[PDB]
Parts: sequence; C-alpha cells; structure tokens
Amino acid sequence: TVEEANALLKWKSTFTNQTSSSKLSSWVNPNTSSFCTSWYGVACSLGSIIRLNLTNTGIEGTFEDFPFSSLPNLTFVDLSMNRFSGTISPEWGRFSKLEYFDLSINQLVGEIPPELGKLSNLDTLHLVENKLNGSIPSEIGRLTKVTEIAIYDNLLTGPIPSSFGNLTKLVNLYLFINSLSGSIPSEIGNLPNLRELCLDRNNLTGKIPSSFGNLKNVTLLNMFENQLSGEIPPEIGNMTALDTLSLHTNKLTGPIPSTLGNIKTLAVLHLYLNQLNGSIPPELGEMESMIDLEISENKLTGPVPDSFGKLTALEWLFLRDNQLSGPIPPGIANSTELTVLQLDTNNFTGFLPDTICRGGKLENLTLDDNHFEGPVPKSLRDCKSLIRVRFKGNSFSGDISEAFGVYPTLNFIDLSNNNFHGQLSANWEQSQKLVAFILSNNSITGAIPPEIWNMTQLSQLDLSSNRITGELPESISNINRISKLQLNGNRLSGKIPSGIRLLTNLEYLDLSSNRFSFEIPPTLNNLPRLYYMNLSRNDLDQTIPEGLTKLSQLQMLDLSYNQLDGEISSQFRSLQNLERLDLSHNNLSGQIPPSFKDMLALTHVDVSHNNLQGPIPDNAAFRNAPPDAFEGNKDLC
Amino acid sequence: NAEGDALSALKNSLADPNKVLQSWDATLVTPCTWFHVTCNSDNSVTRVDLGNANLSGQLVMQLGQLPNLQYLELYSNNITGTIPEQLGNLTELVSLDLYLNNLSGPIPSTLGRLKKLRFLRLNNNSLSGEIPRSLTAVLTLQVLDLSNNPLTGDIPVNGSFSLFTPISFANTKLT
Amino acid sequence: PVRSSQSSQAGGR
Ligand SMILES: *[C@@H]1O[C@H](CO[C@@H]2O[C@@H](C)[C@@H](O)[C@@H](O)[C@@H]2O)[C@@H](O[C@@H]2O[C@H](CO)[C@@H](O)[C@H](O)[C@H]2NC(C)=O)[C@H](O[C@@H]2O[C@@H](C)[C@@H](O)[C@@H](O)[C@@H]2O)[C@H]1NC(C)=O
Ligand SMILES: *[C@@H]1O[C@H](CO[C@@H]2O[C@@H](C)[C@@H](O)[C@@H](O)[C@@H]2O)[C@@H](O[C@@H]2O[C@H](CO)[C@@H](O)[C@H](O)[C@H]2NC(C)=O)[C@H](O)[C@H]1NC(C)=O
Ligand SMILES: *[C@@H]1O[C@H](CO)[C@@H](O[C@@H]2O[C@H](CO)[C@@H](O)[C@H](O)[C@H]2NC(C)=O)[C@H](O)[C@H]1NC(C)=O
Ligand SMILES: *[C@@H]1O[C@H](CO)[C@@H](O[C@@H]2O[C@H](CO)[C@@H](O)[C@H](O)[C@H]2NC(C)=O)[C@H](O)[C@H]1NC(C)=O
Ligand SMILES: *[C@@H]1O[C@H](CO)[C@@H](O[C@@H]2O[C@H](CO)[C@@H](O)[C@H](O)[C@H]2NC(C)=O)[C@H](O)[C@H]1NC(C)=O
Ligand SMILES: *[C@@H]1O[C@H](CO)[C@@H](O[C@@H]2O[C@H](CO)[C@@H](O)[C@H](O)[C@H]2NC(C)=O)[C@H](O)[C@H]1NC(C)=O
Ligand SMILES: OC[C@H]1O[C@H](O[C@@H]2[C@H](O)[C@H](O)O[C@H](CO)[C@H]2O)[C@@H](O)[C@@H](O)[C@@H]1O
Ligand SMILES: *[C@@H]1O[C@H](CO)[C@@H](O)[C@H](O)[C@H]1NC(C)=O
Ligand SMILES: *[C@@H]1O[C@H](CO)[C@@H](O)[C@H](O)[C@H]1NC(C)=O
Ligand SMILES: *[C@@H]1O[C@H](CO)[C@@H](O)[C@H](O)[C@H]1NC(C)=O
Ligand SMILES: OC[C@H]1O[C@@H](O)[C@@H](O)[C@@H](O)[C@@H]1O
Repeated sequence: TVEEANALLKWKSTFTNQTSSSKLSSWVNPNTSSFCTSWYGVACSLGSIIRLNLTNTGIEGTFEDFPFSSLPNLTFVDLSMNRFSGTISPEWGRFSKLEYFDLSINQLVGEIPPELGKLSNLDTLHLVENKLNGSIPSEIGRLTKVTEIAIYDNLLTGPIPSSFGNLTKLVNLYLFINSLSGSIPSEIGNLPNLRELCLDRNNLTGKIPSSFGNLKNVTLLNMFENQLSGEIPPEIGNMTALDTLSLHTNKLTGPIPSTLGNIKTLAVLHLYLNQLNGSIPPELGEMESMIDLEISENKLTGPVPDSFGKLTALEWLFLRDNQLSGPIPPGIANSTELTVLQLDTNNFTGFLPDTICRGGKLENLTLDDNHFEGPVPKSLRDCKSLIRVRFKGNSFSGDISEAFGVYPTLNFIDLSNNNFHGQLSANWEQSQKLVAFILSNNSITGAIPPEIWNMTQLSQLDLSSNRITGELPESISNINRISKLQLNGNRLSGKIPSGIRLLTNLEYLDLSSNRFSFEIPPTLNNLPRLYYMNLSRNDLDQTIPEGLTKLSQLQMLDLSYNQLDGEISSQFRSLQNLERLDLSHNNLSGQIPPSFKDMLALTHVDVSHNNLQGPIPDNAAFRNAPPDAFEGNKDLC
Repeated sequence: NAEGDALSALKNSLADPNKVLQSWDATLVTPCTWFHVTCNSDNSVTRVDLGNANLSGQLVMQLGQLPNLQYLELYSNNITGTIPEQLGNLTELVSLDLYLNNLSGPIPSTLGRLKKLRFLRLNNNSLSGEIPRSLTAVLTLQVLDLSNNPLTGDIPVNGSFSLFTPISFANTKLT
Repeated sequence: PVRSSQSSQAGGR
C-alpha cells in the first residue's frame, strides 16, 4: 500500500487545472489505515489496491506517469469521462489480474498497443469515444475470456482481425463509428455465444459472409451505412434468434432472400437505400413478429404479395421509391396496429382497399406519383387518427365533401393533381391542427366556405388551378399565420379584400388568373416578408397605389393583363430588391420614370401593349429586353 | 437527406421563441415541404426565407451543404457568433443577407468563391476586420453594404469595387 | 454507459 499509495500520489501531481473541490482531496495519508478505506475511488483486498474507479471525476492529465510498476493487483480500472490525453501505453498489458478495462469518453490518440492482447483475465474492454487510429492489432484475438468489446466512435482503420474467431466467449461486439476496411472475416460467423454485432457506419467492403448462418444466438445485427456488396446470403434465414436486422445504406444487389420468412422472432427489418431488385418474396408474409418493415429506395419490381395480410403486428411499412406495380392487396392494411403506410414514387394501379384504416390507428399515408384511381374508401373517411395524408399525382375521383370526414389530428394534406369534384365541405374547420391545406389542379367548384378562415393555425393554403367562385371576404384577415397563399387560376370575383393588409407573415401571394374586378387596396403596404406578388389576368381598374412601393422585400411583381390605368409612379425606385417587373397588357400612360435606371437588381421588364411614350431609362433590364417587351405602345422613343 | 440534415443542424443551434422552425420535421426525405424553404424541380433547396423571425443563437457551418441555395435570408434577428467560412461552398449563390444582427468576428476570405453573388448586405452588426481582396474578383456583385460595423483598413477598390459609393462603406471606421 | 447502436428509420414523404 504505502508504495502503491505514494505512487498514486505522485501520479496525481501530474494533474492540471485541478481545483481544491476535486474528489481526490481525500488522497492524503499513504498509510493503509486510510488508503484502503477513505481514499476516493480505491478499494483493497488483503491490503492492496485491486480496484480503481475514477469515472467522471474531472481529471485532466496523461497516463505517462501512471505507476504501472507499482500496482500489480489492479483488476477493475474505470477512468472514463475525464480529460486524459496522450496515448495508450503498452504497459497497460502488464496488469496480469485485470478483468475490467475502461478508458472511454476521453481525449486519447494513437494506436491500441498489441500488449493489450496479453491481459488473459480481461472480461470487458471499453475504449469508446476516443480518437484512436490505426488497425486493430491481431493480438487482441488472444483475449479468450473477454465477453464484450466496445471501441466505437474512434478513428480505427484497416480490417477486422480474423483472429477474432478465437474470442469464443464474446457476446457483444461494438465497433460502429469508425473507418474499418475490407471484407468481414468469415470466422466471425463461428462465435457461438455472440448476441449483439454492431458493425454499422464503417467502410466495410465485400460480401456478407455466408458463415453468419451459424450465429444462432445473435439477436441484433447492425451493419448499416457501409459499402457491403453482392447479395444477401440466404443462410441468414437460419438466424432464428434474430430480432433486428439492419443493412440499410449499402451497395447490396439482387433479390431479397425468401429465407427471411424463417426468422419468426424478427421484429425490425431495414433494407432501405440499396440496389436490391426482383419481386417481393411471398414468404415475407410469414415473418410473424414483424413490426417495422422498410424496403424503401430500391429497385424492386412486381406486385406486393397478398401474404402481407398475415403480418398481424405490423406498424410501419416503407415501400416508397421503388418500381412495384399492380393493385394493392387488401392484406396490406389488415393490421390494426398499422400506423405508417408509405407508398409514393411507384407504379401502382387500381383502388384503395376497404381495410385502409381498419384499426383506427393509421397516422401517415403516402401515395404520391402513382396510377391509383377510384373513390376514397369509407374506412379512410371515418379514420380520425390521420396526421399526414399525401394523395398527390393520381386519378382519384368523387365528391370532395363526401370523400373526407373530420380529422382532429390532421397536420398536412396534399390532394393535388387529381380528379376530385364538388364543393368544399366546412368539415375542414374541425381539423383545428391543420397547417397545410393543398388542393391544387382538381375539378373542384363552388365557393370557399367561410369557416376556412377560422382555421387560425393554417400556414399554407393552395387552392390553385380550380373552378372556385364567389369573392374573398374581409374575414380573410383571420389567418394571419399564413405565409404562402395560392388562390390563382380560379373564378374568384368582386374586390380584393383589404384584410390582406393584416397577413404580415405572408411570403408568397398568388391571386392571378381570376376575376377580381375593382381597384387594388391602397392599404397593402405592410408586408415585411413578401418577396412575390402575382395579380395577373384580372379586371383591376384604376391606378397602381403608392402603398405598393413600400414593401421593401419584393423580388417579383406581376400586374399584367388588367385594366390598370394612370402613370407609373417613380417611387418604384424604392424597391431595391426587385428583380422582375411585368406591367404589360394594361392602359398605363405617361412616360416611364427615368429613375428606373437606378434599379440594379432589375433583370426582366415587360411594358408591351400599353399607352406610354418617351425614351427608356438605361439599365441592365431594359438593354437586354427583347422586342416583345415594348410592343404595342404609343410613342416610346 | 443531406440537405435536410444540414438545415436540421441550424434548427438545433437557434433558439426559436416564436416557433418559426416548427415545420422543420427532420424525419422527412427532403425539407421541401417545410415552411420558409423553397426548392427547385430537383428538390434541392434554393431559398431560406428566415428574415425577421426573432431567432437567437449562432450560425452553423453545415450551411455550406446547400449547393443550389441561391437566396439566404437570415436578416433582422438576434443571432450571435461568427460567420463560418464553409458558406463559401455555396457554389450557386445570388443573395447573402445577414444584416441587422449581433454577428462578430471577421469576414471570411472564402466568400470570394461565390462568383455568382449579386447582393451582399452585412450592415448593423459587430463585425471587425478588413475587407478581403477576394471579394474584388467576383465581378457579379451589384449591391454592397458594410455600414455600422467596426472594421479597419482602406477601401479595397481592386476592380469591381470601382462602381460603389461611400454609402456602402459608411460608419465603418475604415479610414 | 456503453450502449449498442440503434437503426434509424427510413425517410418518409
Ligand atoms: C495517428 O494520429 C497521430 C496523431 O496525429 C495528430 O493527432 C491529433 C493531435 C490531430 O491533430 C490529428 O489531426 C493529427 O494527425 C499520428 O501521430 C502524429 O503525427 C504527426 C505528423 O503526422 C506528428 O507531428 C506527431 O508528433 C505524431 N504524434 C504521435 C503521438 O505519434 C499518427 O502517426 C502518423 O502515422 C504515420 C503512419 C504517418 O501517417 C504520419 O503522418 C504520422 O506519424 C497517426 N497514425 C496513423 C495515421 O496511422
Ligand atoms: C368564426 O369564429 C368566430 C369566433 O371564434 C370562435 O367563436 C366561438 C364560436 C368559439 O368557438 C370560440 O372558441 C372562437 O373564438 C365566430 O364569431 C362569433 O360567434 C359566436 C357564436 O358562438 C358569437 O357569440 C360571437 O359574438 C361571434 N363573434 C366573435 C368576435 O366572437 C364566427 O361565427 C365564426 N365563423 C364561422 C363561419 O363559423
Ligand atoms: C498484491 O500484489 C502482491 C505483489 O505481487 C502480491 O504478493 C504476491 O502474492 C503472490 C500470490 O498471490 C506470491 O506468489 C508472491 O510471492 C507475492 N509477492 C510479494 C512480494 O508479496 C499479493 O498477493 C497481491 N494481493 C492480492 C490480494 O492479490
Ligand atoms: C464506479 O463508480 C461509479 C460512480 O462513481 C459507480 O456508478 C454507479 O453504479 C451504481 C450501480 O450500477 C448505480 O446505481 C449508480 O447510478 C452509478 N452511478 C453513475 C453511473 O454515475 C459504479 O458502480 C462504480 N463501480 C465500482 C465497481 O465501484
Ligand atoms: C386479413 O384479415 C384476417 C387477419 O386478421 C384474415 O382472416 C382470418 O382472421 C381470423 C382472425 O381471428 C383468423 O382466425 C383466420 O385464420 C383468418 N383467415 C385465414 C384464412 O387464415 C385474413 O386472411 C387476412 N388476409 C387477407 C384478407 O388477405
Ligand atoms: C403570374 O401567374 C401567371 C399565370 O396566372 C403566369 O403567366 C404565365 O406566363 C408564361 C409566360 O409566357 C406563360 O407561358 C404561361 O402560360 C402563363 N400562365 C398562365 C396560366 O397563363 C406568370 O408568369 C406569373 N408571373 C410571375 C412573375 O411568376
Ligand atoms: O343548409 C345546409 C343543409 O343542407 C346541407 O347540404 C348542402 C345543401 O343542400 C346545399 O344547398 O347544397 C349542397 C351541395 O351543393 C349540400 O351538400 C345538408 O348537409 C344539411 O345537413 C344542411 O343542414
Ligand atoms: C447460446 O448461448 C448459450 C449461453 O448459455 C449457450 O449455452 C449455447 O450453447 C449457445 N448456442 C449455441 C452455441 O448454438
Ligand atoms: C440454412 O439455410 C439453408 C438455405 O439456404 C439450408 O440449406 C440449410 O440447411 C440451413 N441450415 C441448416 C443447419 O439447416
Ligand atoms: C394536372 O396537372 C397535369 C400536369 O401538371 C396536367 O395534365 C394538368 O394541369 C392537370 N391534369 C389533370 C388531369 O388534372
Ligand atoms: O415533441 C418534441 C419532439 O418532436 C419531434 O418531432 C422531434 O422534433 C424531436 O426532436 C422532438 O424532441
């Protein structure tokens, strides 16, 4: 002790930036009467230190003056969560009785010495969250008594040593955040007691070893975010204890092995972001424990098997971004726990099944860019748990007020590019959590129900390219949280409400291709975030108000195809960020204000088909203007 | 994806009292359905309209991961810290609006790689240093403003800056 | 504490 205690005390002297409130204030008397009872972090057997525990003590220093020659009986060493810097000495391999070695969460650098391989009594090795570099020494394979190795979040390079096949007692192998290289050693498939194998987020190349079919005890296999190639070995189906299988973000090829259906314990399966091809094996319907099934972003083809109706515990089904085709089998939506159904970016056909929301738990449903047709099933109308619903780009049909019910939890919905008809039901107001209502390019008619403006939480509203009638009320001001407002391409009439003044958060306004009939509100001068305003193809009938020139942030402003008259106010020179102007097809008169030469951001102008006269101020926009941009004026010099 | 993870990184470095960044759902494939972000036809981010958002915090180097980001509007906020030189990785770039903030430190010399830059406004800040010579080689810059900043050094008219007027350099303590 | 890595979910639309 007295030699051990004095040797430890000499090492404590190396510590830097240590305050008097440190836990190591207890290291005072080198006599055994206090060394083995009152020194923080030390424990003795027969009066000799066997245990050194200094986790999370705030020590800053090095192991250079660690008393290797003075502590022969160390069997438990934890120095994690400190500020130790330097390298791992080969002397660490001298502690013949050591069983637990932890130097995680530190600032160590350099290679791992081969001498660590001669710690024949070691049970657990932790070197986590350091900056160690080099290749793992082959001598680590001498640790026949080890059960857990964790060296993840480091700068390790080179291959995994094939000598690891000698570590028969290993149950846990954690090496994920690293830069290991080469093929997986096939001896790793022969570890009998292995339970968890995490090799994800590395630079591994080559095929998955077919010997992995021997790992009858492994429940977790993380190898995602690698450069694995070839095909998934069918022998993986012999891994009858496997719970989670994640090979996502790799360069695997070929079809899914039909032998995945043998693993009755498999609950999670991530195969996404790869290059697998072929058709979905019908045997995948026999993965009875399956909960999370993800095959997104691949090159799969063919129909989904009806056997998916046997997956009674399925909650997430990710099949998006593939080349699957045909109709959806009703078995897909059989699960009462089904919560997420992502199917966009595919080549499907036909109708949605009536099982779509059988359990009443479906949250997210995505069908973008497919060839679905027919009406909305009744189970989806009455499904109240919807959060995200994406129907964009299909041939769906039916009455829009008869298709959809009430959704208290609805957050986002996009029904654009479809064939819905009818008039909007006021039921949408009850979806008080909705923030995005996007319904463009449909056959919808009628007037906008007034209750829509009472949806205060709405931030984006897109009813463009429809046949909606009526006029916008002054209650338009109720939705001031809006930032994108797209009502263009409709049959909206009457005057533009001055309540648009109070929608301050507005970034993007599109009211063009409509039938607005009276003069522009002079009070639209307080939109400090608007960069876009399009009022083209309407019936506005007076002079451009001076309030428009006060919106500093406009980038584009299109007032074309109107009955606007009067003179072009020179105060448009104030719009310092304006890049585009279009005033064509109007009855504007007078001369173009010569102050416009100072609009350096202006790049595109059109003034054609008007009643103006005089020479053009000289700027970049006017010089590059084509002859169309001045057509049909009176006396433009 | 990669662009969404980068904008998620910004979302974690800014204190958002006004709940502007709420729509920035990180588990989406692309951030193109988020608010205040607009994409082109290829689902690559081209605009970030975060002006006057009452955001507080520090910028994040991951802002250089938007190759197609043409307009970056972070003006009129209480953001602090420095300008990370990784913004020079914005190969396609038109507008840089960081004015009206609490930013400090130098003007990274890496901004000379944004040869497409038209508008650069950094006024009303705590920036300190000298104007890099690299900014003189862009030849696309049209509108420039470094007012209300405690910089130093003489006004660098190396050719491109020949067209600019003292309002661009007013209250700068340059000379 | 030493933990095992968790697989992250696929991106949704
Ligand atoms: C493994 O990393 C060692 C540390 O290098 C630095 O570590 C951090 C402080 C950080 O700054 C990191 O970016 C650096 O790379 C290398 O040793 C250092 O090498 C440098 C010069 O390369 C030298 O000035 C240092 O004195 C030296 N320190 C120590 C403790 O050795 C390792 O050595 C390298 O390996 C050689 C094969 C060769 O690549 C050479 O560049 C280095 O000597 C690194 N080992 C590797 C990369 O295998
Ligand atoms: C839009 O809403 C306003 C008021 O908002 C709600 O009013 C209550 C019905 C209740 O749901 C509150 O939580 C909301 O604040 C409606 O106008 C009010 O209607 C009530 C009748 O219940 C009446 O007593 C008030 O005087 C009305 N005015 C105000 C200023 O409160 C309005 O009718 C709604 N519009 C539509 C089309 O439904
Ligand atoms: C602490 O270490 C000392 C030094 O190695 C041990 O003393 C040795 O004990 C072994 C048997 O365990 C003997 O073969 C040696 O001859 C002893 N050498 C000396 C110099 O005493 C001591 O046993 C260790 N204590 C514990 C509890 O392991
Ligand atoms: C080493 O020290 C740490 C803390 O100094 C001990 O960690 C505690 O362990 C017990 C049992 O696992 C837990 O109830 C506590 O919550 C832990 N505290 C932590 C993790 O901060 C650890 O047990 C010590 N080990 C030995 C062998 O003494
Ligand atoms: C979808 O629905 C059920 C799954 O719950 C299957 O039909 C029967 O469900 C009962 C539930 O108690 C089972 O006992 C029966 O064995 C099921 N039928 C058969 C033939 O096994 C149905 O098969 C599922 N799949 C579809 C309709 O494709
Ligand atoms: C404002 O919206 C109108 C549509 O309402 C846009 O007009 C388009 O202009 C191009 C240019 O020739 C035509 O090819 C399109 O056919 C027009 N669309 C329609 C529906 O007629 C106009 O471009 C928009 N303005 C701005 C500045 O974006
Ligand atoms: O006064 C509303 C009354 O009728 C609702 O049905 C509407 C109504 O007939 C309207 O005139 O035509 C619409 C179709 O264009 C119908 O949907 C009906 O739901 C009833 O409950 C309501 O009280
Ligand atoms: C699985 O692990 C247990 C641990 O008790 C072991 O007894 C069994 O032999 C292992 N299965 C094998 C090696 O097939
Ligand atoms: C492992 O699966 C293969 C199928 O590829 C099979 O031929 C083999 O018999 C299985 N292993 C055992 C021990 O049965
Ligand atoms: C919807 O958009 C497509 C392409 O954008 C185009 O055919 C038209 O504008 C609309 N078609 C239908 C069928 O709604
Ligand atoms: O509700 C809070 C949680 O919401 C989720 O959408 C994510 O943003 C999480 O990072 C966050 O912790």
